[PDB]
Amino acid sequence: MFLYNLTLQRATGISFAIHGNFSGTKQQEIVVSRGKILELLRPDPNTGKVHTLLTVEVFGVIRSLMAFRLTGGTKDYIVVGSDSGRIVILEYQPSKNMFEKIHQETFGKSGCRRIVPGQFLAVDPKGRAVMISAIEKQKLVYILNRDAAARLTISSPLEAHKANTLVYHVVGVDVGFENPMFACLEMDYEEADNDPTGEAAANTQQTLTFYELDLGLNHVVRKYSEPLEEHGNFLITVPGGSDGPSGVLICSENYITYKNFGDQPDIRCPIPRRRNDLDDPERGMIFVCSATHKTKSMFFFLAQTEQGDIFKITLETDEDMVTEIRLKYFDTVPVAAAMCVLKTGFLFVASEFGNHYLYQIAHLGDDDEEPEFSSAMPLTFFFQPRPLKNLVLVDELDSLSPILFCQIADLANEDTPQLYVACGRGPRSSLRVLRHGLEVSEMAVSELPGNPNAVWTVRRHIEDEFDAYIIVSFVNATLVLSIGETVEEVTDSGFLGTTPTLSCSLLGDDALVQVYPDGIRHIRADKRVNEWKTPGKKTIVKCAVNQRQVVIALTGGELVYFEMDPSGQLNEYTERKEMSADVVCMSLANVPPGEQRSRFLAVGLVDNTVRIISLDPSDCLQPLSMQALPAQPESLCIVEMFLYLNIGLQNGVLLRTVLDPVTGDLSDTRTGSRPVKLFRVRMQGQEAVLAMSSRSWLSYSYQSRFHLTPLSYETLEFASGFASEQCPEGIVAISTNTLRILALEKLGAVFNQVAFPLQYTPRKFVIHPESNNLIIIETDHNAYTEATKAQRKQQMAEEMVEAAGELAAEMAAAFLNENLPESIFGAPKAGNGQWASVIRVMNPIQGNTLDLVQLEQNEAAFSVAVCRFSNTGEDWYVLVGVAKDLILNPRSVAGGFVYTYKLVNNGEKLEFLHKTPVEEVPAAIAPFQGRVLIGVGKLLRVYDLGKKKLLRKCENKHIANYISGIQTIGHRVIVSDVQESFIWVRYKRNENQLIIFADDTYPRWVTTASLLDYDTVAGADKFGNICVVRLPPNTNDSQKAEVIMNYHVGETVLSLQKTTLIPGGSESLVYTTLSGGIGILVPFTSHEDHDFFQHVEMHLRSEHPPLCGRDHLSFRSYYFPVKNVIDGDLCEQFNSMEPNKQKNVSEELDRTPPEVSKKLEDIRTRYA
Amino acid sequence: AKHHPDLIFCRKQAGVAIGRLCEKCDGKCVICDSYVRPCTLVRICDECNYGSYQGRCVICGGPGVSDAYYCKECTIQEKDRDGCPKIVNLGSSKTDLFYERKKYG
Amino acid sequence: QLEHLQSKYIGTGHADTTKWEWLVNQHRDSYCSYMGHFDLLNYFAIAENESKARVRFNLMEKMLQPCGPPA
Amino acid sequence: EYIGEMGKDYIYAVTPLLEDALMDRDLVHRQTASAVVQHMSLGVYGFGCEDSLNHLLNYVWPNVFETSPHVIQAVMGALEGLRVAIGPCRMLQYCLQGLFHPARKVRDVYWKIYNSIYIGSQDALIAHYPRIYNDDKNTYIRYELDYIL
RNA sequence: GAACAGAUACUGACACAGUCCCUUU
RNA sequence: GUGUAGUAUCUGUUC
Ligand SMILES: [Zn+2]
Ligand SMILES: [Zn+2]
Ligand SMILES: [Zn+2]
Repeated sequence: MFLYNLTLQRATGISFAIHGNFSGTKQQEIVVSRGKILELLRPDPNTGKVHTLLTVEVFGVIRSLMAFRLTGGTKDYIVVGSDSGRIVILEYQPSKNMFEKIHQETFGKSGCRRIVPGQFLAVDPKGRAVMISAIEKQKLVYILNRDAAARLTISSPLEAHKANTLVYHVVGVDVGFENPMFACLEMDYEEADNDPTGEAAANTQQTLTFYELDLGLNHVVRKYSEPLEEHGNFLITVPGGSDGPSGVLICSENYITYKNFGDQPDIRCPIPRRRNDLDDPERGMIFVCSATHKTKSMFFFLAQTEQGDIFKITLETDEDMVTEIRLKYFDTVPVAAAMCVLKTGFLFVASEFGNHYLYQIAHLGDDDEEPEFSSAMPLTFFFQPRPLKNLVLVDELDSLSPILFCQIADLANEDTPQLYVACGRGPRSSLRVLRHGLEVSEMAVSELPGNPNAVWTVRRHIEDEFDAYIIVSFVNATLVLSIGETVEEVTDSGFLGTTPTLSCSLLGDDALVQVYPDGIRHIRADKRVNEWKTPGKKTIVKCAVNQRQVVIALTGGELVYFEMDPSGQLNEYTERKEMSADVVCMSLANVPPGEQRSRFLAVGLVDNTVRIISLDPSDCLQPLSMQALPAQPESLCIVEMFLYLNIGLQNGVLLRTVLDPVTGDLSDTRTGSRPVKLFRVRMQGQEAVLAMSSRSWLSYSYQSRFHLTPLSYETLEFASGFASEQCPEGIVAISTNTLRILALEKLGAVFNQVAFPLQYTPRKFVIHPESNNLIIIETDHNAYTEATKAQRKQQMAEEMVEAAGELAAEMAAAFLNENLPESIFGAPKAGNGQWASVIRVMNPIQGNTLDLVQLEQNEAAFSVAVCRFSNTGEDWYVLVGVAKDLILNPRSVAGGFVYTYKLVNNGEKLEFLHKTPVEEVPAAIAPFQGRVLIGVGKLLRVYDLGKKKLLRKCENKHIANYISGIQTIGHRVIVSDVQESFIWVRYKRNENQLIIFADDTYPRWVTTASLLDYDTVAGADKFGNICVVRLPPNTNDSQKAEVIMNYHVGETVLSLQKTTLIPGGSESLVYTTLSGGIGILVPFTSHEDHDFFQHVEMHLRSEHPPLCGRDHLSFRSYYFPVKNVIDGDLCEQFNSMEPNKQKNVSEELDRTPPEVSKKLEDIRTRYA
Repeated sequence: AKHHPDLIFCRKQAGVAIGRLCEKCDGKCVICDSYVRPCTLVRICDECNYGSYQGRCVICGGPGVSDAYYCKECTIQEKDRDGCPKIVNLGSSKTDLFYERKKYG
Repeated sequence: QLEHLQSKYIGTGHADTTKWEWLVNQHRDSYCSYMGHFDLLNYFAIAENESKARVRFNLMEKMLQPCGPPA
Repeated sequence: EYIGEMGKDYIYAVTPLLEDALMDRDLVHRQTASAVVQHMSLGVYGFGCEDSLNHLLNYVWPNVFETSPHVIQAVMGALEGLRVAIGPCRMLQYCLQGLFHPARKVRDVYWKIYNSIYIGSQDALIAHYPRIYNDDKNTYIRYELDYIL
């Protein structure tokens, strides 16, 4: 009854992004903070493909992240303020590739508390002090003075606690080498609670005060007090001193204000508005983010609005005063929460939801044709948006973070359960499909009938970036080509290819070696023929080619050793080896960079025995050690990254062995019933191996990481590589009677995705048994129906015509001539209680719509479920819940309706049948035994199909809150409450009554639920808690339930399902979260493994503390204590630990680190 | 500490100084007065460490020869996340004992 | 006499604490917890078709006088 | 106290002794039993032994109406030790009933217990807070947690 | 059960010889 | 053996 925690995918949601030179060099790098994962990534100007560098889990909630550098240094130090009661300063070591703790100071309790600092982090631009502030009543200031040891030190915190105050935003102000100054949106509320007349919120504005930091007397006191007239949200830093005047900006509703201390009066400027917005005119406009490109020539401030429009604010100021603020229109981008401009024109935009793009500035936009705006123009501003011209898209990042629903099923003709995920929000919503493998790129297809056997590439020079010869050989046909971007058949080859080819390598610079079953052939550019025929009728089996050594193998084990001298002529040793079996595979070690010859050697035999032979002439071709294998080996090879060896056999096993004459570890997984042959491939300019099976497997080594992932294609026999300029990475594979070219643009390590756009945000979808179609419904808040949009546009055009603009108004037709696309320009919509509803049918094989259903303005679709009725025939009916005038923030609804369809033509047509009135909106649809259950508010109705409308038979009123989900099993039914955990309901048959016999004690905000067995319910929580409730086996049919499991993932979970991922696996509990991460729960098999893992976790909890100083046990036991759950992330962190600590823990556990790693990886191999 | 209800801690923001313990207060927890599993270190506010107060026992104010630690129970209860544990009260028992010694020699 | 721990904290109740102050403190703490968490705010962002900034602004100028006017 | 995390197996044998001790016979026995419960709960923290610890609370709770400082301190320490091991929901439910009692001393002791549980682990309390219906004037309902997707 | 006055027990791993941590016109 | 707090249990007189 003990489970194990495992992770499959990593969170992709981006919340913070800070740019700087974290490595100390002149190449900019980006630090991105996930919900609980810290990741470091950098771009590459030459290619543009962004590659992740570091990814470490912090085991906590990060609320802020800033970077700073000392006055004189060249390294950027990362300061992270998390939910804990301590502040941690981080550093990056390129050699160690790990974050190193530097300083740690505690200032209060842990967790997200109102008065505990950690929300707002203020850093002086020069890097002389750091200020951390809380939401209420608490502020702290630190002085980061440096010592003579070229390091940094931290002093005692200062006191700046103001009584009963609220803080909106804190940012530093440049002063220019005098005492640092901090600005914040101070606000008071003492008089609010002292007014019983209900006149507190009104005429109560906020202020902006400056906090001084006197280094002499070492105290902080209030200095200024500047009340405002509007309600700002956040401030903007402005460079001061030499470049520009020191000051801050005041972003507000439809206004931006520049403020400074001294003789600088306040200046306001209206915010420009788009031409004929499709929103509510009374709706306000605010800013979301900004940027600062502090170029030595001049500095400009970027901005972004709610609609997603980028401006360009230029400060036209005098030496001491300011004249006016000039604005400009730049481009339009999807809504983002944090963006940062980089050097060399690189621009990074981190979208709130969906994919993240990296734009490159091609045009600087210096005094564009479109007119600008300024505060010197009296009286609103209008501008016409244009398509993207200044910026061009070069690279994009795939991130299916907003997961709302998950389903696992097999729809195609294959035998692998496909993964369907509905994600996206608004016009960017899409239904992605996740499948294990790698992306396949198709460039050209050539159909050449035959039976190819092998193909090799030989280059005329040792360091050529392009191929020279392609040995297209068949069983009884030979062909050689050459690439010149117009690949044809070469004429001056003269290789004399009649028998099938068995060897094509490069022993020198332009040397070709060919092997045929009647001798040995040597091909050279000059007229040098070192060809010797095999005596008798014996046929050579194979040869061991390498960079400088060639070893041939013959029947009977009479191997002949050949070594190439610098002169060129081959030589033979005076000794021979004899064995009592045959030879099928040979292994030759790679030549060392300096040494001409190696020492390690491996020989495979039919007798399932492999031996190691020393290559020294003293004991050449002699048996050194003995090693046995289960099956007959097929081929052997050695790869680097510090080298690793893999053993191939006749069956689907790939053992992992280190370079050692003695036998190593036995690590094999599923790889059907096909032999495995090793072959070197190209992977991001590294050394890797390739394996063949029923499905091709590709193995790479990224930072010493091994993952045997397959390829998303059909069965393949042989493959090769291809390197060029336009295609730096590519794979050439030969298929049945045809040749294919493959490339891997994206990494595509796991869970490749495909984009199928939708209209609105998906809610739920089901799968038909025989039709095999997805019935997807959508619902959005503050949305406009297409008919309503057309009517409003017609009304606007009529008003424009009636405006009588000299009668001679051509703008009315121009506006209606072209409509802005919703997917590129956003969806401009506004309202308070406007909804939408779309019902669509999609084919899993091809993403094309089938039927379109639209409803009225105040119609909202919530639940959909196909059902059948016993009283009718084989007609499939679809019921969709519909609301009427539903408003979110206040609870007030009028009624709802229930739709009924017919599913004409087995899922490719639908038709409306009838409706029925319900007092409250239905919650969910649960069909069982030809009966459908309807949940109307707190009631529970029983509905059966009628003639003209639904008819009510039985009702129950015992649920004390709103019902937000119903799950039915073959015998009983379970109802999911909104505040209570669960309510067990039994439906009597003889008397037709609904009764309750089981309920929980601890209220839980349950969102989704599932059933694992006949008496086990795997409930979830809105906050993120996961619990399993099982009824006691001695209950009748009060009887309170019990909890047997508790866990806290820290992310909201909205989907639960217990299925099997890989074929031939075991039942696992896979779950997905709104953040984007996907994890599984694995039950243990033996008690020995359980206690070993428990001891490992207990040792690692106190031996390997988290980076941000968060109590891992307390973090996991956030709301409820953890029960019978083992965290797998801490165990998996074993690999990246220091060698000394690994040795210490291995000695403590009386185990070897290889054994610990193998034991840890056994679970992952078994359950993935 | 707990045995004397007349003693009140400083209860102020901690700084960078390290508390110290004397010979007879070697392996005693500062708050709960335990003898098992010292885990973390004790931090004291700046004003409690100045001039003649440098290197003094937190309980009795004797010469500092040992460091001050926290037990695992205090860490689990999160009672170490508070002000400095320095005792500002002079102690009625010590003064009474000193006066009794003075009267009887 | 040992009660200074409960006197140097914000939101601590006492003998004559009525319902209104307790409820308004509870609402303030709930709003602060909403602001602190990331996925708990992402849930609200997905639920209603606004952005993070608008939700944060609504929460910021909803902390002043919640649960209605005092009495 | 000395055993630490290995005391989870030896809880069954001490339950009858604790059952005998918690009875209102003498103050010293009650104080010693409360200390035993606190030490055991602190020791077994993090192992999910709530099933055995829940029964002891039913008899620990009625030991709060006393005027002796020693037993009051012992009971408060026992409750604080049990809070980290059982979860604040049980103590919140126990305190909610007597929080607004018409009397005075019971209100004071319940408010003291509520303050003690509120000071520590305050974050893990919003989910366990109950729902209170509002009047026509003020609003006491948090509709943001009623959102449905 | 409010008090002006006496006697007997129990609890807090409570403390017990510190000589010096001293100080201006 | 001595001192520093708290608590409990038995008595002179009086409501
Ligand atoms: Zn102090
Ligand atoms: Zn001491
Ligand atoms: Zn302690």
